[PDB]
Amino acid sequence: DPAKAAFDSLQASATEMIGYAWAMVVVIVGATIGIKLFKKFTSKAS
Amino acid sequence: DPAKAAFDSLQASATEMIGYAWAMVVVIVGATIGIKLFKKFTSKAS
Amino acid sequence: DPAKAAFDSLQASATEMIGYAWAMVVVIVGATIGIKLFKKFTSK
Amino acid sequence: DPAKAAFDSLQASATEMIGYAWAMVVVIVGATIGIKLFKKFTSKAS
Amino acid sequence: DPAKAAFDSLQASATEMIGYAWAMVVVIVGATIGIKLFKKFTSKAS
Amino acid sequence: DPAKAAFDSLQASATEMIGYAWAMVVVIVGATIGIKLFKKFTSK
Amino acid sequence: DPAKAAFDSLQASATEMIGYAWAMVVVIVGATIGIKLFKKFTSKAS
Amino acid sequence: DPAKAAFDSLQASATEMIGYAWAMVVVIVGATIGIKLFKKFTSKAS
Amino acid sequence: DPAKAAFDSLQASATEMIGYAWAMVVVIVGATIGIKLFKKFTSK
Amino acid sequence: DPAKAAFDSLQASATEMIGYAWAMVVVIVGATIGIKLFKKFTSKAS
Amino acid sequence: DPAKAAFDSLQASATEMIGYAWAMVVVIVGATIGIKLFKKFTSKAS
Amino acid sequence: DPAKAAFDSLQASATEMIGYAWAMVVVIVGATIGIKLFKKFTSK
Amino acid sequence: DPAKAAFDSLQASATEMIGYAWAMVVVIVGATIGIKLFKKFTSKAS
Amino acid sequence: DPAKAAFDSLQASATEMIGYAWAMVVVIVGATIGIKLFKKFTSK
Amino acid sequence: DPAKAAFDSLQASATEMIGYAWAMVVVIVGATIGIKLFKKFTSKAS
Repeated sequence: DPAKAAFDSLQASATEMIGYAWAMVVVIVGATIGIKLFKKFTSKAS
Repeated sequence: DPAKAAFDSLQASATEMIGYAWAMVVVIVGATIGIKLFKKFTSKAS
Repeated sequence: DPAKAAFDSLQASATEMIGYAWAMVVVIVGATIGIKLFKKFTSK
Repeated sequence: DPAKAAFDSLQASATEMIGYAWAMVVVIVGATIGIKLFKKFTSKAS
Repeated sequence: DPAKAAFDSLQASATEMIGYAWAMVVVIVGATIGIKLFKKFTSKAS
Repeated sequence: DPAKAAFDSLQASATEMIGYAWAMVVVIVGATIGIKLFKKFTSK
Repeated sequence: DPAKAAFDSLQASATEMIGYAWAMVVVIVGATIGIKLFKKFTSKAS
Repeated sequence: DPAKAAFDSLQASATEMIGYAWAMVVVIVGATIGIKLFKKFTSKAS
Repeated sequence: DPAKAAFDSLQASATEMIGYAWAMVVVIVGATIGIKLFKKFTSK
Repeated sequence: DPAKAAFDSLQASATEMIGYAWAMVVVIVGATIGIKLFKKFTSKAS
Repeated sequence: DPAKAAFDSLQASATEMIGYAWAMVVVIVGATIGIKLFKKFTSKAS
Repeated sequence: DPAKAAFDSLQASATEMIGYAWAMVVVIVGATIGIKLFKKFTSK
Repeated sequence: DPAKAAFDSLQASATEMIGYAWAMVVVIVGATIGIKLFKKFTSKAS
Repeated sequence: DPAKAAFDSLQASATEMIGYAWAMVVVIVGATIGIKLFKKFTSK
Repeated sequence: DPAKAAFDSLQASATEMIGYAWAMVVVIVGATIGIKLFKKFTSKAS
């Protein structure tokens, strides 16, 4: 079944890409939450 | 009937391919709706 | 049903995330109420 | 009428999917409203 | 006229199919505009 | 008219939802006005 | 002119649909403005 | 020239159709930009 | 120009709507200024 | 060059449309800024 | 070579057309990014 | 470069608009600071 | 390899366009940040 | 992996930008806290 | 086998082209996600 092998390869590659993607989100989401909290607390203090 | 035999083989093959395709959809849609929900909830709870 | 299986997975995942969120909100709301008390005690 | 049976099957499947979908919305909308009210009341109190 | 007969049959068949198609549209559009209105009103009243 | 039937259904559904909403807003506005009174009575 | 009659029919149908649509907007826009004003006045009062 | 005659007829027919099409555009675009402006101004004045 | 005719219609319609809006804003702004005065007269 | 004349005509028409469009923007943008300033000043006064 | 001659003519013609097309792009893109910037800055300065 | 010419035009246009905007903001900020002073002088 | 030269040309052109684009962003982003800070400080002062 | 190389470049770039941002926020927050102190010292 | 030889050449050529194409993607996607992140972070830190 030429098809089975090919479909299998594509799924493998896709899984790898999702891995790299999860990494990037954490870096950006981290930064954004960081900046927000600093600004919020500072304003409440004075 | 040389045609019955042929038509049956092609349907069998098609069914196999739809199986492989459903698998790939659940990997990709999973990822997409996992990045979306992360981005939403983090912001709403911070 | 190849769809039932998928829909069930995504609900499971969602439930897990709401749990982590209910945690984060209690840490941040704590802080905010704590800045607001101390400032009050200090300024008439 | 080959067509009638086929159209009927597709509608059946569609109805089922809408069912699964309504379930998911309730879980997410519940959470979102919950977090909002907590934050609102807390701020008004002090 | 062997052609009149044929053209009439194909129009009849077409009319039947548009009936089945209108049905499916009202099920799907219903669902979509029911999820949208839920999401809007809940947020505006909370 | 296969469209008239459909448009009528969606209006009916909308009317039902606005009813449920007018309920929820009176429960929440009640709470908010009740926190604001008690805090006032307490702090000059 | 087969075309003229057909173009005429399509415009007629379109006009009818716009009518049904204007009705729906009024019901939703009414509700939204209603909820907004109630919330605004209540907050200003106390 | 049997061709001049033919080409002239087809251009005449085309011109007629563009007339009917311009009419339909002004009915539909009208409606769309009437629902948009209603939704905008009502919200901005309330 | 089948476009000039159309563009003119849409401007006419827009002008009408701005008129209705300038009305609604004076009714709502009135109310808001009226709640703010009465509350003041009542609380130091 | 049949093409040159045709390209020229299309540009001419396009320029005219941009003219009509600039007019409409001024009417709408005027209104929006107007309503905003009235609301802002009123709130600051009392 | 009767073919060299022909291929050369068609390239010449193509070059002419890309000139007319670049012109049209600068008129339309100009307008679009002029309406966008107007709408942005006016709102941010009012 | 048929693109260089175009990009240059759009930057020129943008610069002109920022100029008109820096004007409008000084007229509006003036007004806002002027309402806030007068109200203060009037109410303890 | 006719292809290699062609792919190379396209990349060269693309790089140039990105250059022109970075310039425009700086002019607009500069302005926007400027207007924001002025408004913010003024409000905090009085 | 022609994708690994690309994903790595974009993360590197992102890290650089977050650095520049943490700078800008400390300059602006400084200013805001400095306007709020001086105004207070001046008005009861 | 005169066909083996031919099929092998065409695969070789294809592989070369996918190399050139991957290169172009990393230049363009780079630029796009560099303009986006600039616009986001500047606004959130000002």
